[PDB]
Amino acid sequence: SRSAKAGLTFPVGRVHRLLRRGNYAQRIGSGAPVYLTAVLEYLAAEILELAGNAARDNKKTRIIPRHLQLAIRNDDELNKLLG
Amino acid sequence: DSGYVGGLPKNVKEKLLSLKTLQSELFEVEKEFQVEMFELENKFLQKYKPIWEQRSRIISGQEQPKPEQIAKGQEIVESLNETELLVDEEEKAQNDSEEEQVKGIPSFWLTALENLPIVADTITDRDAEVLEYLQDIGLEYLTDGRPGFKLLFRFDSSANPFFTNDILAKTYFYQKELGYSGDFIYDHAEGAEISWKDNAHNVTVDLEMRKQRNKTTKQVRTIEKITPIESFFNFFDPPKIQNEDQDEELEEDLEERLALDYSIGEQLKDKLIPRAVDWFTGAAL
Amino acid sequence: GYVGGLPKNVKEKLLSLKTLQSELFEVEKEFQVEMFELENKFLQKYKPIWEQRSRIISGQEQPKPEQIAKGQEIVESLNETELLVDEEEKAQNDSEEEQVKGIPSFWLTALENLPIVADTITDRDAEVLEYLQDIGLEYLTDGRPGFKLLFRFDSSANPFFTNDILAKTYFYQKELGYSGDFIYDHAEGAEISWKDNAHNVTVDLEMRKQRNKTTKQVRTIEKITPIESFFNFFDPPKIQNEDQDEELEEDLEERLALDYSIGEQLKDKLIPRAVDWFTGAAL
Amino acid sequence: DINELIIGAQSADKHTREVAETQLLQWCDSDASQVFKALANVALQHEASLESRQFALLSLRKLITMYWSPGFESYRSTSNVEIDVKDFIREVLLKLCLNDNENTKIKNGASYCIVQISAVDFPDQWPQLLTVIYDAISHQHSLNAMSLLNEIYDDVVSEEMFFEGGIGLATMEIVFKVLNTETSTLIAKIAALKLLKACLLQMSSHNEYDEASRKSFVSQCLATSLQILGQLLTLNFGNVDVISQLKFKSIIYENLVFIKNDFSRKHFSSELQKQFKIMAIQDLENVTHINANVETTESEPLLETVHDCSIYIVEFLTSVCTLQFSVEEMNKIITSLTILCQLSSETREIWTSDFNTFVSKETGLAASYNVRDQANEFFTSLPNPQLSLIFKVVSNDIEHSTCNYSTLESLLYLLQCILLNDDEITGENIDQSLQILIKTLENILVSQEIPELILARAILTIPRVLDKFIDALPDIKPLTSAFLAKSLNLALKSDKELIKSATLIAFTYYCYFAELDSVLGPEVCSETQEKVIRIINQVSSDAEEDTNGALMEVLSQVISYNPKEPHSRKEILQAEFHLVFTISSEDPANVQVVVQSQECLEKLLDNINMDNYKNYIELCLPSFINVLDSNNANNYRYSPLLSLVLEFITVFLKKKPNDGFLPDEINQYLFEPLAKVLAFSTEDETLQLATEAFSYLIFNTDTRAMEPRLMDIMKVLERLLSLEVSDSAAMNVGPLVVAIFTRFSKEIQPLIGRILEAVVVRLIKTQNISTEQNLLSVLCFLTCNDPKQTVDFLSSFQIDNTDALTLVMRKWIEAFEVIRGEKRIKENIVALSNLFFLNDKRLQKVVVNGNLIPYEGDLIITRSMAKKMPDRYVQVPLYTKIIKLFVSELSFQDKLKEYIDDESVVQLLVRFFKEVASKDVSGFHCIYETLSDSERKVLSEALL
Amino acid sequence: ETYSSYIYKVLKQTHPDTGISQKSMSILNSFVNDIFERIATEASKLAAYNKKSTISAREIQTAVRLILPGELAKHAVSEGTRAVTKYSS
Amino acid sequence: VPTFKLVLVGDGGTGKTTFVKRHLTGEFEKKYIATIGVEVHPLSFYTNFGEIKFDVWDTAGLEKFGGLRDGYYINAQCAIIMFDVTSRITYKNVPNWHRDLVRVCENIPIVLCGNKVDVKERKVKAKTITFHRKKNLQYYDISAKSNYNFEKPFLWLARKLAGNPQLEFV
Ligand SMILES: Nc1nc2c(ncn2[C@@H]2O[C@H](COP(=O)(O)OP(=O)(O)OP(=O)(O)O)[C@@H](O)[C@H]2O)c(=O)[nH]1
Ligand SMILES: [Mg+2]
Repeated sequence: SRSAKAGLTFPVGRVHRLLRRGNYAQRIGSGAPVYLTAVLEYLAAEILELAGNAARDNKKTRIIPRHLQLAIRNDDELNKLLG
Repeated sequence: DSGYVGGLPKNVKEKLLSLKTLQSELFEVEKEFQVEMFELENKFLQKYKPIWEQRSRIISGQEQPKPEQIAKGQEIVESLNETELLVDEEEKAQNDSEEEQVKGIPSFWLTALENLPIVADTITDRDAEVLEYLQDIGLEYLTDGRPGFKLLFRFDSSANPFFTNDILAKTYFYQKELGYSGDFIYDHAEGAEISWKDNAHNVTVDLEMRKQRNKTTKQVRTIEKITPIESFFNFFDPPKIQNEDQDEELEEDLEERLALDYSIGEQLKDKLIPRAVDWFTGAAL
Repeated sequence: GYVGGLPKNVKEKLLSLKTLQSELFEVEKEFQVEMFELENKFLQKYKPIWEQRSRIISGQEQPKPEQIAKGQEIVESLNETELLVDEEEKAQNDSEEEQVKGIPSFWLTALENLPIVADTITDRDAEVLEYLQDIGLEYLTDGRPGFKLLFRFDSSANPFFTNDILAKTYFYQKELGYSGDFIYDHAEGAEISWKDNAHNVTVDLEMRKQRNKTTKQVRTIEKITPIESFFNFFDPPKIQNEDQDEELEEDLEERLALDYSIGEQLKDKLIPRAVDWFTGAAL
Repeated sequence: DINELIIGAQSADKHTREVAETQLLQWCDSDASQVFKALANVALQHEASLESRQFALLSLRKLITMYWSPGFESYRSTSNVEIDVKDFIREVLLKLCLNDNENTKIKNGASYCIVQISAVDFPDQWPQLLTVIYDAISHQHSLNAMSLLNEIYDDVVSEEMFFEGGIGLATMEIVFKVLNTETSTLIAKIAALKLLKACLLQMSSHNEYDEASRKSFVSQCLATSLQILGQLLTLNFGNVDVISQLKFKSIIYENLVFIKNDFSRKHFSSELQKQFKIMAIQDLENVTHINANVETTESEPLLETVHDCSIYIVEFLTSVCTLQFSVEEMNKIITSLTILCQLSSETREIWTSDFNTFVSKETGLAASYNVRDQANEFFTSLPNPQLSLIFKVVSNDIEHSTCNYSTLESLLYLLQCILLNDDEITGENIDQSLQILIKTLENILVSQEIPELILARAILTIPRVLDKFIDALPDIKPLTSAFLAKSLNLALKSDKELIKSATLIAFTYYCYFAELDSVLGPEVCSETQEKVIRIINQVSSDAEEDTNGALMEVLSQVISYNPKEPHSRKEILQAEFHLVFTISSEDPANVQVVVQSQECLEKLLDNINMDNYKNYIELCLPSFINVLDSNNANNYRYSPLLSLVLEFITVFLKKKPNDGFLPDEINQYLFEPLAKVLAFSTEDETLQLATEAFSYLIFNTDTRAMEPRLMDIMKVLERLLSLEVSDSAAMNVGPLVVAIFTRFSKEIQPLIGRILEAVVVRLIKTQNISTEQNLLSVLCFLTCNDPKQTVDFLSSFQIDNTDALTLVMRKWIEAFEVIRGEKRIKENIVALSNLFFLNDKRLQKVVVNGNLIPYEGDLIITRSMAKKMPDRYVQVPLYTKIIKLFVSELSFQDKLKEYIDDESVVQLLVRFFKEVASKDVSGFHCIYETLSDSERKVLSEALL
Repeated sequence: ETYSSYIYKVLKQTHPDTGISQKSMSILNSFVNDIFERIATEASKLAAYNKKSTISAREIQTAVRLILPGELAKHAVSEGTRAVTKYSS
Repeated sequence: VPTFKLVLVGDGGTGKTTFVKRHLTGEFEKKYIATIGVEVHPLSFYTNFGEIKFDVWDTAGLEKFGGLRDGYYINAQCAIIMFDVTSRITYKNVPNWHRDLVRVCENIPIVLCGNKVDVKERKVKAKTITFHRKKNLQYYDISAKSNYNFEKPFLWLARKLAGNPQLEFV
């Protein structure tokens, strides 16, 4: 798949379709979605990492939304990005 | 166990031969069963056709809901969970003149296809451009001629700028004999040659054109290049076999392409159209 | 979401679509009725062949030279040259051949070659199933839909239980399961009337003769403890869901999944294809 | 053990308080039941100090949420709280709440806990609660039980459990029974009426379409409540406990207005409206006569309570004001109101002592709301047939009271409230009454005996009389002129600031209902302006609160009447500017004064002409420079008047640049203080305003006059790029550097290194994106000017003793991946062309690390993960990366050279590649070898 | 919207021991889509400013740099470039 | 010297901590750090008639940090309810804060302060400000940056507590 070719897990196709639905430009570069897919998979990686960190801060393996919130607390730049 | 099989007495061996014969007779009975199921499925397709036709008219906006059907839809909404359809006070203040500015369902079949798991992954944005003009998807069972089912995609020539064909169709064929499990087994498929308005509007190839005062051949010549590309409309024109190339190259071709083609066709015919409304809204997932 | 947010033309059209969908559902119910009629009709044709092969396997009926030969062409075309007769086998006398009437452990071998059900068979189960004479299938017509399975044992010579025929029933839910098929609902089966606990292969036996240390009475004890076996196919999970069975319902759901997989395997492969699975060619 | 915890947790000292709180939470986590029971015991014992008992109940209310039941959103686990202890606490809390022996603080704490427990338990898990409450109310008329039930209604009862649950019918039955019992004490009836208010509040969220089970219940309850209230209003209680009688009347009328407003017209019939109207008028009259008993001073709250009750009675009369009123009941209403709307001796003394409070109340900005406001609401609301009759009544009563100095002020206020109603007062004899009214008002003006406040009210109410009746008065113009002149003369002669401010506000009303210039004539209008500015001068010396805002509004009105230029008078413009400046700078933080000075100042500069621009310059500019110097002494700390000053400095500079350059007077005045502001200041808003002003000044001042201060604009550029200012301030540089390049196009070249050093040092330090392109656009712009001079600085300039090219080329071309915008991007292409065509060996070979070489593995490298697998890059030379970026945007928009030889980004950059191929083949081929095939093609096909 | 399985994969790759609730995936996905939409809107702003009107790698790097804080943005850009390079190879 | 406990109370984020900090040191504070628990800051004012002293209990306005919050109101003699003119939710929170103050200490004098008036973007105005007119508690519009009405709440409270309407600060 294109995601595997890009070295990404998250869907390049869904990113491209979400980009399409906004009609953000008259023609689309194949680099735009792949790049963005990687950016958002990076945000997922960072958020998740802090989320697991918080979960273990809660002495456990299972994350729930409170623990995502404390993950956002643990990293101020996500705090200002997500509010 | 070959040792055991050799160990079986002769008498048990003709017994097993007769049992194999009984299995074969059951195979012919399965063939008749499949014939009867195909005939009755075609009959029920004929039974189905008007309701698909009516919902297609609704999808295209050619027909307007009548308040009995509106009320029946409302009471179905009250069942399970479809409260999205309950009309609010704000919309009742609207007028048909404002609402009918957009006629039909925008990108109904596009979203219905792109909600289908296996098929959606093949639809590029260039393909999706044509699917915007898709307004109907019909099924036809090849009762006449070789057995199979044919998929129909409909368009408006006066609307779409890509091709002059109002209807694009894809065909699947089965072999004359049933499979080992008793289900139908497939034969090579065929697809229609789309009458593209121009090669620029073609979606299944990439072109390059260039002019050279070619010093090598003393030719002031123009060169055009055409290269097939991956696209959903490659679903049509399926591969065919040439014996010498079939043995080496097209063996892997039939191993890969035919499986995906048949799976996509089966998914469409079974999952999609009977629940096209639910696939459109995603409730069929 | 935004489809709802669109003006009321969109809601009314999709309400009409839902009305038409209910109409599709009614027509599809009638389609299911017509099909179930059709599989019942062709199951009436299926049954004679299964009974004939079962009688052949049990030895109550003998083949015919035409059947033998036409099986010969069939085998030659299949390339399964293992079944071919050899002159050494032909040398066997009629007395040697007639020492066994039926095929020894035919159904046992077929189930052993069967992928999952083979795992359930134990040594005592293998011994017992030699007394199995037929596997039959039936459709449930009255009331709620379902299908039934049946097994036949020669209870006269069977030293394990007196049950001449054991039947297993499978069930579907009342309305149309989504995607146009039926989804499972709970199954029921019979109880095996074991001749004794020693021959009860669903139970391991302990024999104790004791003089009670407290009351100083004299007693002889026969003790029972259930064990897994191919006949755990019978005594299926009790009910789909009930207030008192939840703790049981966990294992009931697990065993329901396993038992429906087993029954679907039976219905699709073994009853329609028994000879190849016995010979292992179906592998 | 619990005792020292509750003592320590009360301590002001942070350490003891924090440690006690933490020990308490730890102990409650270990065994919740022990701590809960200990707290309940402390709350129960009378031996403990009441502070300890309050602390126990409040802390227990907190601890319940986290350790009582998982139905709470909070639920701190390990909550061992058995049904045993929960029942003990449920018992103890009722025993505290319902005991009359307990202090109201303990009752309130206990009810506060019962309300929390009810949140998760009320209708299903604690059924004894309502049984005990209803028993106490119904059989003992317990006030505590009614208060507790009222709190329950406030905080935990809900619509579904009110209507479909049992709560509503049971409560309404209990309430009606308590009100119907003659033996029930009056205070119990008051409590039951409050509880009735709560029930009505629940019932109000209803609709005509709803369930009949709700609808019929609502209808029947409203009918019974109206019957009971009508019956209650007939009771009388004599002299005993008049305060409670007033509170009883007050709550009855509050319920009646609630029923009148919040429910359908069918639930409160018109005939019942008439009956309650009669009873309301009679209750108003009665409440007035207790106000004569007020003179006994039997209890101080008596006057307060009389006014509070009358507020609700007048509010009910407002709600039913569409009903017809007979003449005698209008007389009763008017008499009662003249007694009620009378100013107290306290308010009279306050207004006489400090006119600022009078001004604040009169202008409508005072916070207080009282019976005079409700009378304003009543008269403002009357329809025409009622209003025309009430006006005759009040005007007639003014005539007969002219001899009294007690009721005349109230009567004038009542007339004022009548005249603010929007309808037209028309009738058979309003001509005659109106003539008498204007005559008596004129006599109030003439008389010397009149006390201050009657005179002030008359001054304020004549504008209203003229405005309302402007069509009925046949000679409105001379009347208006004479009244205005007389009022102004009195204000000038008077030594009371109160009458002066009253006259100023009345002037505002004349400016409201008439164009003064047309009605007075130009000379009289000019003399009026002179008088008004004189009075403002006299009043302004003692303005406080909203008086500055009011003075600024009246000054705005004065300014709007200034004559046109061919007859404009210099000194009145000077006076207007002096007043706006002085009033504003006297209260610089008052935002309303600042904004109104904004409108006033823009009006003054609206008559601006190039024919009189010098005069305005010389008039304004010294004062603004004084402001700048006075803020300089205060270190330019935020003062929003300084903000407005700077804004109008900018716009003043933008008004008349019709000459190619603004007059050098503006430069001479502004440049030194304005640079003194860009230097020696440290705040975002002040520097933002000062830099836009200074940039606009540079944008239109003469280069020849500005050359002497060119080093100063250098200091501005450097200190604005210096890290003394925030990056927020730094981003503003764009306009100013563009301006200097416009106005020093040729003179800037010798100093560009001083430009370059500041721009680069901020560049490498900043991580703010939008900042660095702005600096990089400049650095692009420098090389578009001359890349040779730019680089000589770049090569010579250093940070951390390393050549700036090693710093700039990498960071600039790294950011060239995010530089965006066609012109800006064109500036880059021109910049790179200037570089590439300079072609010194540095440009040919400096490594700009242009190519990524990703770290291995498809896992996504987090910031933390980058600490052990950082991404890696390839040190390609400058030309390699830049051309890749070039051809890339060409994509988004020597054998080749042989075939090439046979205004917009694409046109702009293609010649560069043509020019490159025309001037450096070897580099072009060298770069070609580093170029990718897809880029090679695009480069080829674009050139072709 | 659903990125559930890919969220699982990223979680294991970053924390093999860790579990995650469906509601947590929904919230994370909401964050993902909101950040996608803001980045894409800024990219469209760029594509509108310049007649080029084509969105590729560049405008996205710009939008990520403008929107994300510096330390998030640097490695987000790093991963974007990594994926683009891996795709292009 | 008469000293009074003043509990400064009000929604989180609204300006309580910087207001006290400026009265204490005179310098504004741009950034937001949520207070946890309470800080007690002893203020002082020099007046005519002598001296006024306050201990200001600056409470955490965030419920996640309002640990044992009502227990701080026990011996309060006066209070300030602070809301923010630019965020209407903080104003709608006002009646609840007032009720919580009353429940613990019934009849102390209360003053209501609308902070951050020094921005053009104010979302609630004096017209909507009506909770005072009913409960009869003083109301002022203040700001901590520009020091508009900077000392009036304390002046009004000191006049009310000392019972001396001629009191004024110097
Ligand atoms: N412009 C302006 N900002 C102000 C003003 N008063 C406070 N601020 C800002 O608002 C914030 C003050 O909130 P804090 O005092 O920290 O918060 P709080 O209201 O005590 O609430 P918690 O800390 O949550 O208990 C700071 O960021 C100040 O810069 C003002 O009058 N004007
Ligand atoms: Mg704070």
